[PDB]
Amino acid sequence: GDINKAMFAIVSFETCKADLLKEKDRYHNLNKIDWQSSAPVNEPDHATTTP
Amino acid sequence: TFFWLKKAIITARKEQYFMPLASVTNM
Repeated sequence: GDINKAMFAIVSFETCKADLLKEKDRYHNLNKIDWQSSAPVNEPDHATTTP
Repeated sequence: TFFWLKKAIITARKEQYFMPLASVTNM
């Protein structure tokens, strides 16, 4: 019952490649990612207003 | 009455491979 005592927290958000390229140093392994399999239609857990 | 989960099991859209190849010439 205390948010401070929590060990972890997980959030899922929508992002595009330009956002990741804004800070090229911070992110790695961008070329291996595939964009078709990870999509809002393919992931049912994510809830969003995007068509 | 029953407790529907309200998730709507749906099937996604099948891929297309020939169409991106083709260039389009306007009429």
